[PDB]
Amino acid sequence: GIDLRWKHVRSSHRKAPKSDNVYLKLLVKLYRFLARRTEAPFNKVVLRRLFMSRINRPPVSLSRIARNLKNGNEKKTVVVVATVTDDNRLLQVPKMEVAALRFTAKARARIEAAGGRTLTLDQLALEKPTGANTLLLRGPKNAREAVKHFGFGPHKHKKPYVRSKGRKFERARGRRRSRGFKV
Amino acid sequence: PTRFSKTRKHRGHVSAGKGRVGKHRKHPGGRGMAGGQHHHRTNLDKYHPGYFGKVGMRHFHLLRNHYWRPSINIDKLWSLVPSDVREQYLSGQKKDTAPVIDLLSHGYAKLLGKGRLPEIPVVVRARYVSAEAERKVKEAGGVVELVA
Amino acid sequence: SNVSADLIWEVSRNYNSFLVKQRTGTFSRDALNLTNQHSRKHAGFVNDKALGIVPAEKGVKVIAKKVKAANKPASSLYTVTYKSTARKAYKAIASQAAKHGYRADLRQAAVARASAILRSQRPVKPEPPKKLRGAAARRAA
Amino acid sequence: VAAKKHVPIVKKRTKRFMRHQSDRFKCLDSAWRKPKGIDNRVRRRFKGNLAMPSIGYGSNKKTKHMMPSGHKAFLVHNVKDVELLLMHNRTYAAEIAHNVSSRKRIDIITRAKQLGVKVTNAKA
Amino acid sequence: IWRKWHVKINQGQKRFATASALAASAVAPLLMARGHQVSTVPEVPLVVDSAA
RNA sequence: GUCCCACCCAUACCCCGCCCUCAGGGUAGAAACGAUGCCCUGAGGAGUAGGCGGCCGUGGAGGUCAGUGACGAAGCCUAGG
RNA sequence: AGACUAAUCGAACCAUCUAGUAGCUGGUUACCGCCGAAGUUUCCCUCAGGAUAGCAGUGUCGACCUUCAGUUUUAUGAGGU
RNA sequence: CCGGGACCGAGGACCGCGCUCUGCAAGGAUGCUGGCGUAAUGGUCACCAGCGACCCGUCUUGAAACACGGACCAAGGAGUCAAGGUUUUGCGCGAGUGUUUGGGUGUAAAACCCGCACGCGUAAUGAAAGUGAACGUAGGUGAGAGCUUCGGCGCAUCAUCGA
RNA sequence: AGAGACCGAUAGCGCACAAGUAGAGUGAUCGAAAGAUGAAAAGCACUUUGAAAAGAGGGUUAAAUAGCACGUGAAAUUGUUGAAAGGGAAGCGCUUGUGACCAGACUUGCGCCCGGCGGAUCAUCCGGUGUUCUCACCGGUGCACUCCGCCGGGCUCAGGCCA
Ligand SMILES: [Mg+2]
Ligand SMILES: [Mg+2]
Ligand SMILES: [Mg+2]
Ligand SMILES: [Mg+2]
Ligand SMILES: [Mg+2]
Ligand SMILES: [Mg+2]
Ligand SMILES: [Mg+2]
Ligand SMILES: [Mg+2]
Ligand SMILES: [Mg+2]
Ligand SMILES: [Mg+2]
Ligand SMILES: [Mg+2]
Ligand SMILES: [Mg+2]
Ligand SMILES: [Mg+2]
Ligand SMILES: [Mg+2]
Ligand SMILES: [Mg+2]
Ligand SMILES: [Mg+2]
Ligand SMILES: [Mg+2]
Ligand SMILES: [Mg+2]
Ligand SMILES: [Mg+2]
Ligand SMILES: [Mg+2]
Ligand SMILES: [Mg+2]
Ligand SMILES: [Mg+2]
Ligand SMILES: [Mg+2]
Ligand SMILES: [Mg+2]
Ligand SMILES: [Mg+2]
Ligand SMILES: [Mg+2]
Ligand SMILES: [Mg+2]
Ligand SMILES: [Mg+2]
Ligand SMILES: [Mg+2]
Ligand SMILES: [Mg+2]
Ligand SMILES: [Mg+2]
Ligand SMILES: [Mg+2]
Ligand SMILES: [Mg+2]
Ligand SMILES: [Mg+2]
Ligand SMILES: [Mg+2]
Ligand SMILES: [Mg+2]
Ligand SMILES: [Mg+2]
Ligand SMILES: [Mg+2]
Ligand SMILES: [Mg+2]
Ligand SMILES: [Mg+2]
Ligand SMILES: [Mg+2]
Ligand SMILES: [Mg+2]
Ligand SMILES: [Mg+2]
Ligand SMILES: [Mg+2]
Ligand SMILES: [Mg+2]
Ligand SMILES: [Mg+2]
Ligand SMILES: [Mg+2]
Ligand SMILES: [Mg+2]
Ligand SMILES: [Mg+2]
Ligand SMILES: [Mg+2]
Ligand SMILES: [Mg+2]
Ligand SMILES: [Mg+2]
Ligand SMILES: [Mg+2]
Ligand SMILES: [Mg+2]
Ligand SMILES: [Mg+2]
Ligand SMILES: [Mg+2]
Ligand SMILES: [Mg+2]
Repeated sequence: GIDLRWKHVRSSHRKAPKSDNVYLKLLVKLYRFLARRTEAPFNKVVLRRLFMSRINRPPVSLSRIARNLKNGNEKKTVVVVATVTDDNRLLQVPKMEVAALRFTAKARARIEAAGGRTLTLDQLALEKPTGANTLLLRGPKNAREAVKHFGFGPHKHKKPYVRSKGRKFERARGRRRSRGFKV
Repeated sequence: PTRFSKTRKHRGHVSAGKGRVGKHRKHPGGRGMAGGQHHHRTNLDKYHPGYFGKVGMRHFHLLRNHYWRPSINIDKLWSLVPSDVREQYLSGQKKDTAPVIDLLSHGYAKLLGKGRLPEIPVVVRARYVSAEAERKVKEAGGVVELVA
Repeated sequence: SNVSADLIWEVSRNYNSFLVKQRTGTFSRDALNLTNQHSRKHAGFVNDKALGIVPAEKGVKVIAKKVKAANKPASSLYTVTYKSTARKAYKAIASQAAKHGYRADLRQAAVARASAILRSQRPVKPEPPKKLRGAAARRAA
Repeated sequence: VAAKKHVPIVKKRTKRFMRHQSDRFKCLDSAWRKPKGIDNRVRRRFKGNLAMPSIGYGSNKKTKHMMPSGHKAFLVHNVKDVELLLMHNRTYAAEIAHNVSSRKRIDIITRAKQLGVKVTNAKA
Repeated sequence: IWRKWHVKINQGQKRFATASALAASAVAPLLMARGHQVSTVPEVPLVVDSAA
């Protein structure tokens, strides 16, 4: 006997991409070498963020970039390992340079229209191997329809599963004291 | 594809993953929504609060065409004009000419106001218009007139 | 560009027409593949620079890949026939593979294959007749 | 020819792990099957009964898949296949498929004698 | 007879795949690696001067 | 009934060899690699109901081995390997 | 006499609805590897049955914050065996 | 500090730590010698001998049971399919997305092309008539990966106070 | 009339065959089993034994190990021949012994020197061609002490099994 609580316990984080993209395999080899043989934590962070799934890589917008391009950050490099989407609300787009996994056609058009330049993760590794003068960004993880249904219960104010919406669907007993009780 | 399914990993194992004492019989507990008030009450009140009862007045022979009025906010108002002219207006080369946007031709009836508007006069033709949207259009130099 | 040797290796990494996979090991029946193994290092048809050795009627035949004419396969091979001497062919192949930085890591395999080909062209000695151990008593009658 | 020097080969087992109760009924083959009975004595590892196959019987990586001579088997079908063993004559040995004709069998043997590849089944 | 025989796939992915196939049709090593015999062709994008 | 010496053996403890699982490191101005590879170090291995992963076979379809065959394909028997 | 009505009668025989329903008996097909339980809370014309909470597996993400503990010590409260 | 006996030999150019320092017992066995080169060593099968070993499947707190099914062999033999939901993995586009009801064309049940509407999403709340999302650089406070001119700026997310 | 990622004689319609047939029930109705010699019957003339059926010879064929019980002919069960065990069961696991049978490895390789023999040019040089543009090839020149094979002798090294 040895008196252990856990044995042969596995890891909790991904160690290899589930996608079979060949170009993504090349990028993973490149950043695995950079992260192994570079002191910058930026390489380890980007390498891990390359592992993430689509629901763990939400899109970021031009408006969200312009939000973080203030208070002295107009000259830094924005790094987003995700898709980048144009925003219809923003009428004037400032001048910036962006390195992202992929861009939408209209977002790319407006970036090159304003006088910017669109990079690629390989060009980013070629120009700034250590990630100097950069800021990383993420999208809103919890801004998903499925998250509103999570953990439903009494006194939690979540969203229920209904096939339609109307006065005949739910409400009634348990939602007003006029019919029994409330939640 | 049947080559990848869990029923093949159960070959050689008696009871096929359904248990020995509980033998996966035909229909234990009833069919469908049976027992809503008797033995499935805990599920139907922890989840789906509001299944039973009547609320509100009833309507005979509802025609949904009487209640058709899609709406568009004001921050997307400039998105209706084409890109080539929009960039000209935003850049500021006209200084003497204003566009008149017709919401009905694009399929909208009421103009709500949520965001901000640049200081360029416009004219909007809508079936309905909000009070705050009217105020913002007035402070932007424009005017809105009902068209029916 | 969008295509490179690494990409071609990625595409043909799992399965290709030259692969012969079965139990106890995997091999490759490729003309430009030395040692007949399946690996990125020895895959001639994907790398930009590669070597190949084929036995001739009397001596060795050496083929190499010309990087300048990749898109022209009819004239992208440097061929030469060695039929003078074993040592002279050894020196010529070694210099051809390790003097101008053209796959210097394949020098040992390139020379070794030529050695095996020359070893396989000599006349064969006659194998001695087999003996019997337990059937000798039966054959005594 | 002889193969390269290697560590001695140990088998760790020679018996065949026969199936329980296959020596009393003719409807059961001798291929091993895992018993799923609730009160099987073999499944419960009672003393004095048949053993069960485990991952602890595996062989060393150096001597895995190699016959007692020292080579590794390779199935061939014609004279073009045996030429793949040009660089491997101290590690691999050829074996002709059972459906090859006598003419192609003697062609394979003739080529293999020049290349020095050992043939396990040639006396035919 | 009412099992799902045919399938529906996006036209964008169909067009992506046929463009990928055209792009992969200009690489000679893939031509050899697919079992073709192209050891005696001058140019891998073969073009004929409208003789047919 | 009490005390004191020597001696026998478990799948228990100590040392060594081998198997698998888990965990931590090294490998490109590439003389380079089934990079899903190789090398170094440490710990662990019982199990019904049940959960997950990897692999072996059977009938058909596409591609490929320019695959085997009436000088004998498939099938069957065989205290022969 | 609940007797007889083609060896069938306390409601004949033949085909269909019909693969009638069953909280109840019986069975449920190759291999290896890793993890690994419960007969207990609440409600039900409920007690040979279900939902609900609990125990378990798999897929993860953010830290690696340094965080925690079926444990000891010191200071200070309650109890009616 | 001197004897006697047993089991084992993993690794495969040098690198390191040391000593009694022309060298060594110091990061894992080498040297000399004998017989035989075949049934000798080794493997399969049958039998005698020493020790061990109750019949499978199943319900059950408990089965070798005086609990049930099983005389023997060959072939057949049991979680499938459709519609509608839900979470997770891969892929395309992205504030938009979906060609195939239909039309054009065709080497013809294949492939390719075409367009008005329409479905879901972009705005909610009330039984209903109805109304309808910026005081602030789209707010303040405590933690936060990362970056930095070293002062600070602070994604995602958690908590809290406000609009 | 044209087709299939459909089934392949216990399957597929109940029926691949004189199948809604044979057969059962007074009747309404119920309802099977059963494909394959060989390319061509060339389906064994004749002799002999026998009451007959049959047998042995002898014939056709590539084959009668295809003979109208006819392609291939497995298991349950049975006969003969060969080997072995048995004092109220048999079967099985670990480890030797006896008897029967058997797969591997081994039979040398490498290098050097000396002599014999046959050779045919080695280095060098210049002309042309290709190329990784500096290395290669081809055309001629060499001249015994170069190179290249064969044989005999010697030497060193390593190579099977048990100790
Ligand atoms: Mg009321
Ligand atoms: Mg189980
Ligand atoms: Mg059961
Ligand atoms: Mg159940
Ligand atoms: Mg074995
Ligand atoms: Mg039990
Ligand atoms: Mg590792
Ligand atoms: Mg242990
Ligand atoms: Mg286990
Ligand atoms: Mg198959
Ligand atoms: Mg089938
Ligand atoms: Mg052929
Ligand atoms: Mg055969
Ligand atoms: Mg009575
Ligand atoms: Mg009667
Ligand atoms: Mg009655
Ligand atoms: Mg009836
Ligand atoms: Mg049924
Ligand atoms: Mg465990
Ligand atoms: Mg009640
Ligand atoms: Mg109960
Ligand atoms: Mg029961
Ligand atoms: Mg008291
Ligand atoms: Mg009391
Ligand atoms: Mg008391
Ligand atoms: Mg010893
Ligand atoms: Mg000796
Ligand atoms: Mg013996
Ligand atoms: Mg006993
Ligand atoms: Mg009981
Ligand atoms: Mg039992
Ligand atoms: Mg009893
Ligand atoms: Mg019973
Ligand atoms: Mg019985
Ligand atoms: Mg069967
Ligand atoms: Mg579905
Ligand atoms: Mg639409
Ligand atoms: Mg920090
Ligand atoms: Mg501040
Ligand atoms: Mg039939
Ligand atoms: Mg039959
Ligand atoms: Mg039938
Ligand atoms: Mg027949
Ligand atoms: Mg006769
Ligand atoms: Mg007669
Ligand atoms: Mg025959
Ligand atoms: Mg026959
Ligand atoms: Mg018969
Ligand atoms: Mg027959
Ligand atoms: Mg028999
Ligand atoms: Mg016996
Ligand atoms: Mg007994
Ligand atoms: Mg001489
Ligand atoms: Mg001459
Ligand atoms: Mg000359
Ligand atoms: Mg010359
Ligand atoms: Mg001369």
